[PDB]
Amino acid sequence: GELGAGTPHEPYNLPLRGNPNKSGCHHCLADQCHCVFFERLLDATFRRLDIKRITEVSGSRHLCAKSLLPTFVSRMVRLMEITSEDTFYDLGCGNGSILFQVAFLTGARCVGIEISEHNAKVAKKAWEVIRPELEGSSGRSMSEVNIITSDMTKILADERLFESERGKTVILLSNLLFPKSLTHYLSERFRRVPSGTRILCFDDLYPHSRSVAAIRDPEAFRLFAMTDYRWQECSVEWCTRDGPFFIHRRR
Ligand SMILES: Nc1ncnc2c1ncn2[C@@H]1O[C@H](CSCC[C@H](N)C(=O)O)[C@@H](O)[C@H]1O
Ligand SMILES: [Ca+2]
Ligand SMILES: [Zn+2]
Repeated sequence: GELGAGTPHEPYNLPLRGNPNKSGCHHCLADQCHCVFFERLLDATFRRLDIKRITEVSGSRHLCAKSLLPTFVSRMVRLMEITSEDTFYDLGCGNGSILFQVAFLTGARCVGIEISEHNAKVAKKAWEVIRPELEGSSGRSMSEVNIITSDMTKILADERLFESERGKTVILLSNLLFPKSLTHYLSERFRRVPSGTRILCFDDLYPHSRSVAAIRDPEAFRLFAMTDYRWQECSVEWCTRDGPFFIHRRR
């Protein structure tokens, strides 16, 4: 039900419904969803936790931990075709909210990497509270959620990472406020992940809006199928309006 073409000229976009679906959601294509349930459960979890997310750090803009909201995640699970056989990596996982929802909706193994020691601790403690609640509410056992406290560059420096997954790999990179050197580093490293891997980014790893891009970087076009999207209105914490993001699929 997505509008547009997925090109720079006509990115894929999904207007909000005027009226809610059966589950109260204005965002999802499906008539039923879990977005409000996750909205409410996450808020109760973080409210009960004694340790709180550090959303911003004055002086270190790259540490900003504002969230992709549950409505964004429900759409992302569909757009990136996340299955139970996939492994989902949130590079910069913040409070872990994305991991918790992807695990619940897909059954995929979920790995978060976070440089903030405090927010990594928030994420780990929140998973211990929310997992039983998800499991009791749904009657299903949850997949594994592992939180790594590290600069992601130290983890990704291992060329063997991702390789055993045979492309059953989904990577989220919420890098709007990452330093350009980090996004550039990631763009080099992701050229070498296996075929089938799907990568979502906001500051584009492989800029492709200009006609000359395929002449400037033909390798990028040989290695990736590129699709442009607009995030839905009111689907990201830091902005009520829409904006661009990109999914790169390794050919
Ligand atoms: N080099 C690095 N290694 C690991 N995490 C990093 C990092 N540089 C920035 N980050 C983290 O990346 C996060 C981006 S905010 C994204 C939060 C979550 N993934 C969501 O989308 O809702 C921040 O928490 C910040 O601390
Ligand atoms: Ca490789
Ligand atoms: Zn929904």
